[PDB]
Amino acid sequence: GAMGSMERASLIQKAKLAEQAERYEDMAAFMKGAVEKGEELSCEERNLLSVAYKNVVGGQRAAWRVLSSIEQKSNGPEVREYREKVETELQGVCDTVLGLLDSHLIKEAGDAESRVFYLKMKGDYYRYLAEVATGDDKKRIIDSARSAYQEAMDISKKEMPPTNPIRLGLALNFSVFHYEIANSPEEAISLAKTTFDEAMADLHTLSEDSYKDSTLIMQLLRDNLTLWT
Amino acid sequence: GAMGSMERASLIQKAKLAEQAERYEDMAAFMKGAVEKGEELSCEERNLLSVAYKNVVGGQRAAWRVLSSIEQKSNGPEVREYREKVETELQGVCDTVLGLLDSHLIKEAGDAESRVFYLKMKGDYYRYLAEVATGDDKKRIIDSARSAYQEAMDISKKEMPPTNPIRLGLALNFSVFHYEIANSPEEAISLAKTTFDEAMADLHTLSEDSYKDSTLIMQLLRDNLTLWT
Amino acid sequence: KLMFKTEGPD
Amino acid sequence: KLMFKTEGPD
Ligand SMILES: N=C(N)c1cc(-c2ccccc2)c(CC2CCNCC2)s1
Ligand SMILES: N=C(N)c1cc(-c2ccccc2)c(CC2CCNCC2)s1
Ligand SMILES: [Cl-]
Ligand SMILES: [Cl-]
Ligand SMILES: [Mg+2]
Ligand SMILES: [Mg+2]
Repeated sequence: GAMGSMERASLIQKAKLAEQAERYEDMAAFMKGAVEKGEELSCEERNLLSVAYKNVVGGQRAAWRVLSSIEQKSNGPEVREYREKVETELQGVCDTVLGLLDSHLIKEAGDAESRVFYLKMKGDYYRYLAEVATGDDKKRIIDSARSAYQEAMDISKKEMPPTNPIRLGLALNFSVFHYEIANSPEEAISLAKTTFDEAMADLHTLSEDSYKDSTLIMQLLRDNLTLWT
Repeated sequence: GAMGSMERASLIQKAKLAEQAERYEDMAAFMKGAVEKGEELSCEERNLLSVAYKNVVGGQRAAWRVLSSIEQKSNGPEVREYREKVETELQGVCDTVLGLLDSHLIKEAGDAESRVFYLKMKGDYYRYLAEVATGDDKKRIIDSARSAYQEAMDISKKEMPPTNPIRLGLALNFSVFHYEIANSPEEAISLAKTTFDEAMADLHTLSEDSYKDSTLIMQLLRDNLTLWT
Repeated sequence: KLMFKTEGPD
Repeated sequence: KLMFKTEGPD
């Protein structure tokens, strides 16, 4: 692609610059380019990838919801046309990310910390597709997300401690999937409570710095449980 | 361009949607398309144009300043390359806006409220170029801004009351030009005080609603004077 | 839309 | 950069 001629390390440097400048489309373009060099990513490099695309797709999702709500209220073609335009861009980004995970990040990820991170991302980007799906593939999209999340969960439960931030962020996300996408609110609540309680019981093993990382995500679980119960 | 096949009114509708969605690049693209239909703009249409591009160029300026500061601190090529990339995009947007004003918004604007608005924009977008100019055209860029602003001022003083929000926003902007671009801080202060004091003396003529619009911009003049004196 | 907490930035 | 007040949005 367009980043083919730039050095892997230069792309990573520039992703970090872009992040500081709040230039998240540039950030995502640079990390895409880094990924396409074909080497595995470090922990920090995985984080840069996720943050970039998360920021990009976040703007799209928020814009989609504004438009969709206006469209719902109105029920000429402009509102639907423009909502369709934003939706198609959002779908494009999700497709791009899924593309990177399938070609070939997931298949080369053997470590629990890499594998679970990528499979969570897979579940997330299918979840983003699900939020805007109304067609005959809606069910398959949902099952793709569920399947990605579950494989991640199984690995995380066998291979990581209950306080592992990756495992925690996966469970948070999978619980919201359950609540909101799968229409399984009891499953959502059950997962979020179990996850919180098992984390709680493992905190005693952590350094002050690990303690802060874990409890931050645990508080997110708590926030959702408060809304849900 | 790409908006050639869409109806003028549909472009305006969609600019308004984009604004609500905080999709300012789309907003700007739609208003560019509206402009290129070749009809004059209404007051509301002028505002939509300005707000769109203002939002776009605002993100670029902020990102430029982050990068430029990092670049200044560092004194390999990546920091300068990436600052140059953002700068070139910023220059592109300014050039596009100046293009619209020259082809052919300004020459068809006869009303004080339209003419002054467009000439202020001209001064503003040359001012944005000036903020990032280091070359042998720096002086000409600055003079283009000064010239645009001054023509606007002359018209505003002859044709609008001292409380006219357009006139007020022009004087604010021209005062910052003086302070920061022309390195004329005494001129900046003098313009901002004179402008504030003449507005103050004309408020008695206004409705409650005009009063609120005028005093809001007057407070901006005050804010700068507080920083400057 | 009431949006629930999910991992990472907004 | 200390940015001064100018017309319209940021
Ligand atoms: N550029 C970014 N936004 C991020 C970079 C990294 C990272 C930095 C060094 C090594 C590995 C990862 C992130 C993970 C966090 C998790 C919480 N504690 C420390 C950092 S996020
Ligand atoms: N879409 C936007 N952001 C804007 C639209 C308009 C406008 C709306 C109707 C007629 C003319 C102009 C703006 C000017 C303001 C000035 C202060 N009072 C009222 C509105 S701003
Ligand atoms: Cl559209
Ligand atoms: Cl670059
Ligand atoms: Mg129950
Ligand atoms: Mg003096």
